[PDB]
Amino acid sequence: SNFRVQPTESIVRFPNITNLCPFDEVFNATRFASVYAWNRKRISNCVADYSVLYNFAPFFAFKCYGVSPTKLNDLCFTNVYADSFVIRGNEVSQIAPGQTGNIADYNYKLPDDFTGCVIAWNSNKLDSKVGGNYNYQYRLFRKSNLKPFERDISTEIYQAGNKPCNGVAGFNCYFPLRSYGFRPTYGVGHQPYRVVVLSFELLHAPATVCGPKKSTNLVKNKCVNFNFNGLTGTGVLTESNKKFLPFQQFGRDIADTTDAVRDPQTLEILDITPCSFGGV
Amino acid sequence: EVQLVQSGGGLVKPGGSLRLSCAASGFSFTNAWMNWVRQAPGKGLEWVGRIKSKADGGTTDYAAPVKGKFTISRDDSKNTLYLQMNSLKTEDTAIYYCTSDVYDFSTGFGQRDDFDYWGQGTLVTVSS
Amino acid sequence: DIVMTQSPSSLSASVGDRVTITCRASQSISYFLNWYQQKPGKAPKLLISAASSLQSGVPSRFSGSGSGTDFTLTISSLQPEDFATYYCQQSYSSLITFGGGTKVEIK
Repeated sequence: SNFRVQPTESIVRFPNITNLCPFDEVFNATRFASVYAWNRKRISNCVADYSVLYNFAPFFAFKCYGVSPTKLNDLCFTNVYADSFVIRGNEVSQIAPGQTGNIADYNYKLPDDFTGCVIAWNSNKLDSKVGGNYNYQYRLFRKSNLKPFERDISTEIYQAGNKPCNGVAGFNCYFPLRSYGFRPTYGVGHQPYRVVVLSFELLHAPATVCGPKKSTNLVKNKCVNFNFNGLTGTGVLTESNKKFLPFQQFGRDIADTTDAVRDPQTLEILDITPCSFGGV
Repeated sequence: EVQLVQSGGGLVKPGGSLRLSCAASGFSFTNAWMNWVRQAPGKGLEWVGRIKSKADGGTTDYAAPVKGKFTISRDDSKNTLYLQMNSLKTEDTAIYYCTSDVYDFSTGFGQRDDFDYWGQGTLVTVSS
Repeated sequence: DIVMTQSPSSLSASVGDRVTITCRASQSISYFLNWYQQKPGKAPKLLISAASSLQSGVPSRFSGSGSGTDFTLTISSLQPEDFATYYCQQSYSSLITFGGGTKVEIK
């Protein structure tokens, strides 16, 4: 067999951040934007506690692409983008990477490389009128499909055929937007659903959002498990002589393996050396 | 500037008919719902009816006391809204306002059933 | 139709005072409630939309809150130009009904 050294301690180094991310105002909002003009909010420089997310209704969908919900408290993303809107029931399947349809093409398109989470919950008791909730509209006609995360709020009359419209609707000249008719008596596939899309991006720049993972003391010259801003690994941390430029955070080897890391708190450089190992 | 000039108000005998007009300017009349609201002398506001935009089907809703007597019409050509009332009684006297339900297509948070802009109001009196 | 009641209907206060107007609906109307201000001899003006959103051009001293069957309009610091009649209007149903009307006067 092959002998290896086993770790003795586990250390976590997270940024010294106290503020709590404003997920309550994103989720417990009085109104949600229309799908064609979905509301985008930037979340950064705060501690993101997702353990409270489930505290807003019995989630109908919590599909996470690239990560898992149970692990969301152990990661350190860089920027969070929260896009909130309202759609219908059967249309909720269109909010996913590599999808097609009315919402995917003309309202909200998710890139194929999407990494994040999608939340949808039924909101028939909030966004339905017995006479019809006409506050929510979706685009029905466009020249071409949308680029990922592109918002189209134009309301110009759509010209389909060769006949000019001159700004007057009618045959061959349809109004681009069509309004939802949410009612309390509609079917589940037609009832309103509130959708919040979180778009994480990892690595690169220093992480500004992090989970509620406590940071322990930093120990060097020992074979330990380490977790630097979501970067997990095993090895021995040692002082570095590297000319790490101020912006540079971590260094890579020939095999693109993290070999030097900048401590998120002390802003000091640490070389990572794999624990002694070999064959017998 | 958004303006809603009204005309056609006046006095009428019981059982008569008048044709109120409300000409809109300064905004896209096509995309805005138009509602009629009346205020009895010394009383609170009462809702008369509503006509939706042509892009939403143009269905017309009326209050219970005025369902079978009033008729709300619109013409996008001259950006004008019309309220036709017939078979009046002594209880229909009030100051009638024409109101709009402009929808903000840009921001996204645009209400559709809020009286954003109001006309100056015209006085309609029913007497012998 | 939905029965809609205001409370109170004769409240008065002086300048630099806090005023709260309560508006109760006969059934759950979610957030479809609007607050209007009518000065004597003038057309009404929209103040609060969706029962929690300030309208553009309205001073920040007007605030809306509540949901379900209870709504409240709060004026933090009353002003000489804030004496008027306030109406709460529901849009949950197709038959829109206004409130009873609250008159805010001076002492």
